[PDB]
Amino acid sequence: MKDFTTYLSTAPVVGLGWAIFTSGLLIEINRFFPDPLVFS
Amino acid sequence: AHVVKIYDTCIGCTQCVRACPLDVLEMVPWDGCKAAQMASSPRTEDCVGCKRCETACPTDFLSVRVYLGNESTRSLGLAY
Amino acid sequence: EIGPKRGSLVKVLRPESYWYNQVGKVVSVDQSGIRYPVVVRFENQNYAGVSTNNYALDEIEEVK
Amino acid sequence: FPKFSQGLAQDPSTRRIWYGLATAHDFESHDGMTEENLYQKIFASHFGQLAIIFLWTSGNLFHVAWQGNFEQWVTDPIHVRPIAHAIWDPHFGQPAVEAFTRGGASGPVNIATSGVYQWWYTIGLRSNQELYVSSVFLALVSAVFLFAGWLHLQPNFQPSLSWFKDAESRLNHHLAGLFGVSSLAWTGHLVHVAIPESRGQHVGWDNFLSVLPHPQGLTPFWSGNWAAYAQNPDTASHAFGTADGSGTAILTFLGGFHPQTQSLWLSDMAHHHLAIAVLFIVAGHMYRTNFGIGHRLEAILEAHTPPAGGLGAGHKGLFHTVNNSLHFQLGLALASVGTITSLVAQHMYSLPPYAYLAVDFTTQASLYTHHQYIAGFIMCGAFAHGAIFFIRDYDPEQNKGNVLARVLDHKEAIISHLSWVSLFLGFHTLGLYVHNDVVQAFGTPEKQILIEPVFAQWIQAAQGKSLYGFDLLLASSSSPAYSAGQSLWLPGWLEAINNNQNSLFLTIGPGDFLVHHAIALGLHTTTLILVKGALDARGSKLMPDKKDFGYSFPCDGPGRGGTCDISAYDAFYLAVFWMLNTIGWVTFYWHWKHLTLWQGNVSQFDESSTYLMGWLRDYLWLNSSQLINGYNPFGMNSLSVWAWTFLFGHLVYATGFMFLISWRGYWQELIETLVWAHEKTPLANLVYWKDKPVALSIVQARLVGLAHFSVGYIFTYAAFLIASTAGRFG
Amino acid sequence: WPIVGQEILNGDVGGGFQGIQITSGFFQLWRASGITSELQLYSTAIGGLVLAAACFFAGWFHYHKAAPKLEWFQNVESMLNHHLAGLLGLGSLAWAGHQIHVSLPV
Amino acid sequence: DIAGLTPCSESKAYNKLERKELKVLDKRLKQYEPGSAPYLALQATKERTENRFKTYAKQGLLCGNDGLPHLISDPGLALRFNHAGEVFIPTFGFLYVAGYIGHVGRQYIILSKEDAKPTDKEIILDVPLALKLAFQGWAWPLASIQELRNGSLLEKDENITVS
Amino acid sequence: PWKQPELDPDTPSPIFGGSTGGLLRKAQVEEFYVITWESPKEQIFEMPTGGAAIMRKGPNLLKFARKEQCMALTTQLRSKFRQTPCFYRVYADGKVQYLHPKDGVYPEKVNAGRVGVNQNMRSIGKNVDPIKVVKFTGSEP
Ligand code: CLA
Ligand code: CLA
Ligand code: CLA
Ligand code: CLA
Ligand code: CLA
Ligand code: CLA
Ligand SMILES: CC1=C(C/C=C(\C)CCC[C@H](C)CCC[C@H](C)CCCC(C)C)C(=O)c2ccccc2C1=O
Ligand code: SF4
Ligand code: SF4
Repeated sequence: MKDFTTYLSTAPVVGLGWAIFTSGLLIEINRFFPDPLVFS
Repeated sequence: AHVVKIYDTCIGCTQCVRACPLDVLEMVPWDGCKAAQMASSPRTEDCVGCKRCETACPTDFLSVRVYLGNESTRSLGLAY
Repeated sequence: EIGPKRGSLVKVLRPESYWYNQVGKVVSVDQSGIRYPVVVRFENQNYAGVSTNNYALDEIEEVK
Repeated sequence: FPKFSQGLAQDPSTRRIWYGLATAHDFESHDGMTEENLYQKIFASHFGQLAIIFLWTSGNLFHVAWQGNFEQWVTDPIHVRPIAHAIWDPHFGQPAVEAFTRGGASGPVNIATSGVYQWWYTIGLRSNQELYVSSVFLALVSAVFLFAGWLHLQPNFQPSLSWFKDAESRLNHHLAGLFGVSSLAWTGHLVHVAIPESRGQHVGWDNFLSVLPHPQGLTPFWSGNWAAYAQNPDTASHAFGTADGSGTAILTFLGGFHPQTQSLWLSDMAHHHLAIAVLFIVAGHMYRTNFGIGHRLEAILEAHTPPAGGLGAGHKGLFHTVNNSLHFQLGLALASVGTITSLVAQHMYSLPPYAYLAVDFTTQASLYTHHQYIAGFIMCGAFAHGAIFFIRDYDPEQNKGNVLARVLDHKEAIISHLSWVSLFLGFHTLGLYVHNDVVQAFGTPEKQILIEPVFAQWIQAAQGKSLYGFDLLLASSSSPAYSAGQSLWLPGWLEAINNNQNSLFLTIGPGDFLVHHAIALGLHTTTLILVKGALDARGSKLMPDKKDFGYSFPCDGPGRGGTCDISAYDAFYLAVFWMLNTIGWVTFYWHWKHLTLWQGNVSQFDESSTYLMGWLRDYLWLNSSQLINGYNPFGMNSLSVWAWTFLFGHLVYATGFMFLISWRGYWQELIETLVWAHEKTPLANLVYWKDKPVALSIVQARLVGLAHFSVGYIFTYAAFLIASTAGRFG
Repeated sequence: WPIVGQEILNGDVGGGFQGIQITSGFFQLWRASGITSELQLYSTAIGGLVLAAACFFAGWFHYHKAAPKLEWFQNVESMLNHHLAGLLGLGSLAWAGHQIHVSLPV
Repeated sequence: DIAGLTPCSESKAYNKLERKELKVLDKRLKQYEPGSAPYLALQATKERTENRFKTYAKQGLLCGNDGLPHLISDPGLALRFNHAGEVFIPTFGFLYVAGYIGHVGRQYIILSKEDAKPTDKEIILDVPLALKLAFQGWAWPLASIQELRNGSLLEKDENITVS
Repeated sequence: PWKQPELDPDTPSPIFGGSTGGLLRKAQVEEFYVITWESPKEQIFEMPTGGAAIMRKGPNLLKFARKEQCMALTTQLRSKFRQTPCFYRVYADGKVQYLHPKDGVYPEKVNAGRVGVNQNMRSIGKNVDPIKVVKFTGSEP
């Protein structure tokens, strides 16, 4: 398990979790309060 | 007709001599290094300007440099 | 003793070198009158892949 | 064959022939050279380029007078098309001569695009006889210069080195005589000849002594009443040829354009080149030359050293650096000439100086594009020739502590900041274009990020444009800047700038905003590619001694991870691609914004230039309809020559991709195989080459492929620019 | 899905349905065989996942647990007979059966 | 108003563009049945489109002769004429986020280089440390001026040069 | 060596059917190279130009058009079969020159007789700028 967690700490995997967060956050930020252009 | 100059930083590795195919580099004794060897370039008329030697040199910067210049039949590697 | 101490870090002053104004460990020093006795080892590689090079007394100075 | 170089002559291959041409006019590297013989060979060669210029101009005059319609054009300048030179191609067919004979002339012809008809007509040429007389004049002047390049090379008449390195005398003679007196005389021509020719009077060598330019003569000039020459200017209802609506003025400050010929007033341009003559003669008497008075150049540079030491020693040591380095002097001249060439492009389309040029839509384009393309080529040379200075003619110990060494010391900061500007400009410009490409595509054209260029509209309001409503000083009647120059220039200037049917300060929108930002990205990155090749010319960490090798070399080998395209020549090589890309955008933006103006539908550019598909749909694909149908299977129009050239460019551009992508090693093994066949064949083996065949060198291919690349990048657009604009006639 | 823009891609294809128009020819392939309902496609998908895991399991088994020797690989003559008769021969004979009993009667 | 631009509420082309974009959906809506899912999808797009246009008008945007909204960048005109949310306020929002990425990556680089084998820490990250710094960077401007005023931000001629 | 070995132009060659990588018109006109070596048994080796050939027990001789073609073969024989080849240079005039083991000892081993050539007594870099030698040839010499 120590080696599995180490594999998960590689660059390709940590980047995959980052991408799901940033993309998931932005798509969710467009789904709610739809299509923003001016900021109030 | 290329130019091959070796500088003061040689350490007598002989890797330049083993690499260059055309036998343009040989080892000569010297008192400057631990190995008591230094390179030389007696026959540059046979230099094809491949520049493999410079790659062999394992110093911070090259103690062997092949300054390209005027061409010839032997330098251009022409079988014809 | 002729030169810096074993295991001592020093800063390089060759303008030609990849390691210029950079620090490296002194691996050894020869006291037989050689022009470039001081052997130095760095962690970072150069462009070729070599991490050591023999420098001179005047070309090296104290760290930082 | 190269006598100037023995090293290449001993070469047995074809590399001798190629390198013999390219190193021909590089006098420094020649064998047995001397600094004194260098300047003399240059001085003689510079006479040559004059000889080709004056002959090239003589050829246009003759070929126009003999074959053109200059006499017919002046009578109806708007409708009649000019004629450049006739055609004799025996490979034509009968439909082609019937199509290419569109002009009034009998045989087929080529319609002109330069604009020389509008220029010659303005300065007072109204006959073909006067062009014949002129073509002889320049051909004589051309022969005189050839005789001088030979004469000033002889044992006698051979200038010494001290004569060349006399900067103070060259400035005074060239600023006062070449610039000033020439500008003074051109005013003498506009007054004594051209303005009369506009107002009907025929002035020539027969009658220029008897005819007065002004009724009063010179008595106002001596008395001091210099305002008498500006009393009765030409009226608005004035035909450019006849005396209807004429005046007596020769020097005036009306400002603005002439109504009929949308062009600058001749009396203004006459007044212009006069004042330029005065400043330039005054500036000519500045430096010291064989008399006690005058400034010295070296004393000035040594003095302008700031005390605190922000620049160290300052400008010390630079005089001997500039005066002895020819590459330094050449970079500054190209830098200055390159920039000026862009001004000529930017200031002519907005301020037409010639008669009936605003109406000739095809002619305005070509001239603007030709000057802009040359601007980039000249600018690239200034850096490149600036990089050679650092290798050959730079001495660090002499130039120690000065501005030139202090720049070269911290170059890592300059190249870093330049890179950041290009990255930020490139990422944001591409992003805005993409964001609008998509959001248009999903049917929502209101979600676009359209930012108004407020800072530029602030200027046009501060220069007379009342559309935006900023109400700045010169758009406000109460301000003093409106009060001053109210009697002089503003009534004519305010009328033109506020007119939205001319190219003087066109309306700006958010589409013009993105195009300007895209340009900035190209200009900053192009400089970064060049600046790097200059500052890192002396050395890099990968190659601490580039200076020992030269400006142009292959590479330092596959060692140290790879050193292909390090030399400063390879930086110039890569910048030309960007240069063409930058001028392309600059020129694509000029053409479309003007087509929409000429077609009347300005809304085409404002709405569609905000997203990239508009550029591909509305500008490229749409205006390439009449052109592509130049030779149809049914028939052929007069635009067939342009469609043929259209493809000719598309092809030459692709052939360069071979020399760029495919390198040498694939080919030399191939030529070795053909050599085997030529010797083993029974009868062909009897024939044997004198020089051995080998593939082209590495640096040669970079050059050759760039030529095939740039020629296609010019011949393609020139056809598209002329055909699109000529077929619509608007 | 329905996000910013995007939905317009779900064009009016026809059949009480809107989506991206494909150009793979799967629909004509599934009709050449006897396929009238969607239930036949679901099973066909679950079979692939079952066989695919078997394939993946095999690669771990044939390498990590029980891996053949070089002698097994050099039995090239054996491979040709099994690949020709077994895979291409019976494979084609099998398909004929399905076409005769399903692809033709449907 | 400013720069000869009309507000989007008063513009005619702005409403013309609304009537156009809705007409496309109404024509597309005629094909399908009322209670079907394609009908619900298009009605939602109709609802979003009607909301996009009214919100941009309510926000005091400026529409040109073409009928599309334009943005203003100078903070003086933005604040004077109430157009600050367009560009001037988006600039501060981004800089806080951009600085956060820099202050975080700079700290992970410095701290891993204080230990043995920093090369391995780049390809194989210390995720507990990276998350710690990522949640400690909310006040990145304070630390920067703290590090600038102190002098431990910049290095001093201990860097490699080339000549 | 003790003495330069003169060329024996009549020695048996390897068993090689022939190829197209052989000699061209340059060889008869300008120069060509020949290599000699002595093998203890009959073996197979790769030629630089072409394919495989069979050596012969005893002396062997080849003819090549380039020095690299010859030295490429020495590196193969010295490594694979551990032999000691020696090759010459033959001009069109018939003159012969003994090249590679010119001292008898291979260049990668020192010998007292050798004298240094093209030896600069300075560090790389640390040399004058091109401006100092602007009007004659050479910054490195
Ligand atoms: C006042 C103008 C001026 C002057 C006096 C010089 C003078 C010189 N330049 Mg310079 N240069 C200039 C402008 C100028 N240049 C500009 C504007 C640029 C930017 C493009 C350059 C770029 C430049 C480079 C990059 C180099 C020089 C070099 C040189 C030196 C001579 C090289 C030589 O003999 O080449 C002779 C070369 C030729 C005869 C070949 C030119 C062939 C051209 C490219 C083909 C053109 C296409 C074809 C004809 C099109 C036909 C159309 C077809 C359809 C029919 C000499 C000091 C060289 C130098 O100093 O080396 C150290 C050098 O490397 N110059
Ligand atoms: C910038 C100066 C300048 C320029 C470019 C022109 C240009 C022109 N003039 Mg003009 N002119 C000028 C000044 C100038 N003028 C001045 C100051 C006057 C007042 C006297 C006139 C009075 C005048 C008249 C009255 C006429 C012209 C005409 C002409 C046209 C034809 C000239 C021709 O074919 O050569 C013909 C040349 C000669 C007959 C001999 C010229 C003798 C001078 C002194 C030689 C100068 C050579 C000069 C030094 C060359 C430079 C190279 C140098 C190194 C050798 C041409 C557009 C004629 C025309 O039809 O225009 C509409 C015409 O009839 N001009
Ligand atoms: C439109 C661009 C272009 C053109 C014209 C060519 C042309 C050619 N390529 Mg390239 N190729 C290209 C793009 C192009 N390629 C690019 C960008 C790449 C990069 C991958 C490659 C990579 C490449 C490789 C690696 C090789 C080729 C080969 C060839 C040659 C094949 C022999 C042949 O068919 O010639 C026939 C002649 C023509 C096709 C020219 C057609 C135009 C007409 C016929 C010429 C008219 C002449 C005219 C009448 C005379 C006027 C004289 C005038 C001075 C008066 C040929 C010359 C092969 C080769 O050279 O070996 C055989 C080779 O192996 N190509
Ligand atoms: C395989 C088919 C093919 C190919 C390979 C080409 C290739 C080429 N065409 Mg072409 N063309 C084709 C088909 C093809 N065409 C067809 C079918 C037509 C219609 C019949 C045309 C009509 C056409 C025209 C009218 C023109 C070309 C041009 C060109 C050349 C421009 C290359 C370049 O990099 O310039 C530079 C590329 C650009 C500047 C970008 C392309 C246009 C962009 C979208 C404009 C954006 C400008 C603006 C500032 C935004 C960019 C900024 C950015 C930061 C976002 C190029 C070699 C042009 C040319 O001759 O070269 C000068 C030219 O004017 N083509
Ligand atoms: C990345 C590679 C690739 C991809 C993405 C695709 C994608 C596609 N293929 Mg294709 N195919 C490929 C490679 C690829 N193919 C190659 C290299 C071949 C040469 C053998 C074929 C032969 C092929 C055929 C004959 C057909 C497709 C079809 C299709 C389409 C339907 C997919 C499907 O499941 O049909 C499934 C296919 C079948 C049910 C019939 C397969 C019959 C072949 C002949 C079986 C041969 C297998 C055999 C054991 C392997 C060769 C033996 C060896 C000795 C050569 C689809 C768009 C079908 C189509 O057109 O769609 C409508 C179609 O008929 N493919
Ligand atoms: C902490 C990481 C980091 C930091 C603090 C910086 C900081 C800086 N960079 Mg930079 N850079 C980085 C990573 C970083 N960079 C990476 C990974 C690359 C390779 C793509 C580059 C490539 C690069 C170039 C080409 C340039 C800079 C430049 C600059 C300077 C101006 C800002 C800029 O526009 O850069 C550009 C910004 C980018 C290219 C985006 C970088 C990619 C992401 C957004 C950042 C990486 C964050 C990291 C992966 C997260 C790790 C966090 C950790 C806890 C796990 C600036 C001081 C410019 C300069 O020289 O200054 C004058 C410049 O020209 N950088
Ligand atoms: C095709 C090709 C060759 C070989 C091309 C050759 C040998 C063609 C040159 C010789 C022909 C006969 C000249 C053709 C004539 C020209 C059309 C006109 C030349 C005009 C000048 C005399 C001014 C290279 O040597 C080469 C080298 C490096 C990178 C790429 C390449 C490359 O792509
Ligand atoms: S250039 Fe090539 S052949 Fe000549 S000495 Fe160097 S490596 Fe050997
Ligand atoms: S230019 Fe060619 S030979 Fe030189 S390093 Fe690059 S790929 Fe290798």
